[PDB]
Amino acid sequence: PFLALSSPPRTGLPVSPDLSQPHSVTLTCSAASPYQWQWRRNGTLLNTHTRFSITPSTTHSSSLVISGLRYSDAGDYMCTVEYTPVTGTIHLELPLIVEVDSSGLVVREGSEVIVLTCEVYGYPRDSSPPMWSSPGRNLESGRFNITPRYTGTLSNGSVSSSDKVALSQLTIFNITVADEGEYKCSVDGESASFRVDLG
Ligand SMILES: *[C@@H]1O[C@H](CO[C@@H]2O[C@@H](C)[C@@H](O)[C@@H](O)[C@@H]2O)[C@@H](O[C@@H]2O[C@H](CO)[C@@H](O[C@@H]3O[C@H](CO[C@H]4O[C@H](CO)[C@@H](O)[C@H](O)[C@@H]4O)[C@@H](O)[C@H](O[C@H]4O[C@H](CO)[C@@H](O)[C@H](O)[C@@H]4O)[C@@H]3O)[C@H](O)[C@H]2NC(C)=O)[C@H](O)[C@H]1NC(C)=O
Ligand SMILES: *[C@@H]1O[C@H](CO)[C@@H](O)[C@H](O)[C@H]1NC(C)=O
Repeated sequence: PFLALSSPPRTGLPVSPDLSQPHSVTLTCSAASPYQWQWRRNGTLLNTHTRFSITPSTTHSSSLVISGLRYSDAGDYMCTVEYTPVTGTIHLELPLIVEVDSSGLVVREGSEVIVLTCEVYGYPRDSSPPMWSSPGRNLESGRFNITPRYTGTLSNGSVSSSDKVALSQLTIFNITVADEGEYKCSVDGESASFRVDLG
């Protein structure tokens, strides 16, 4: 009887865990019909892990659960079924997403200010500190204040989209039309922007 896989679908597209619950991911491979399963990461056999747990079904399907997900866990995870063996490949990629949020116009001691917060979620890498930039604009001027937000090491874990971590804050003082434009925060090789517009 020919052995085939009904899941996961045959694809080379990247696969990412849902960032609302990014601490764990379950990868399941199932046979088309009613087995022994082997799991590999880049062709290397995965018991000894304690964050990679493999559980068979009550044998037509096998599931690999990765707990304590961190950015370094990204790789090609393959499930091989046998009674020619059939192998399915999951290209598990772990994104880092930057988000720049604005407080809007805020009055501080009679002066209007705007506070932009650089937030991240997903799987931080701790490879590049947050950096603020703005085209045609010197952010080292007196009208701007940059306040880093010192957080714990995030590269060993994950950050849920429901609980975003603020990394830095840029405050613009005495808002005028000349302050309009894009403000970008770049973290860990990723970036996000917010456009200040008084219109
Ligand atoms: C096992 O093999 C894995 C695959 O290896 C690749 O394929 C083989 C055939 C070889 O050619 C090998 O050289 C290839 O790398 C391998 O996993 C791969 O690791 C690389 C490097 O870590 C990953 O590249 C990075 O991926 C992340 C994640 O992308 C997602 O998130 C971003 C947003 O954050 C989205 O935009 C994407 O669409 C994805 O949703 C990227 O963020 C990252 O980009 C940043 O870094 C690069 C390089 O520094 C910069 O140029 C960019 O501008 C960004 O700053 C990289 O693209 C690759 O995704 C990953 N492939 C997988 C998991 O399939 C793994 O390392 C090998 N070893 C082990 C032990 O697993
Ligand atoms: C904003 O305007 C107030 C009032 O004129 C002034 O006291 C304050 O120093 C100004 N802020 C900056 C950053 O120049």
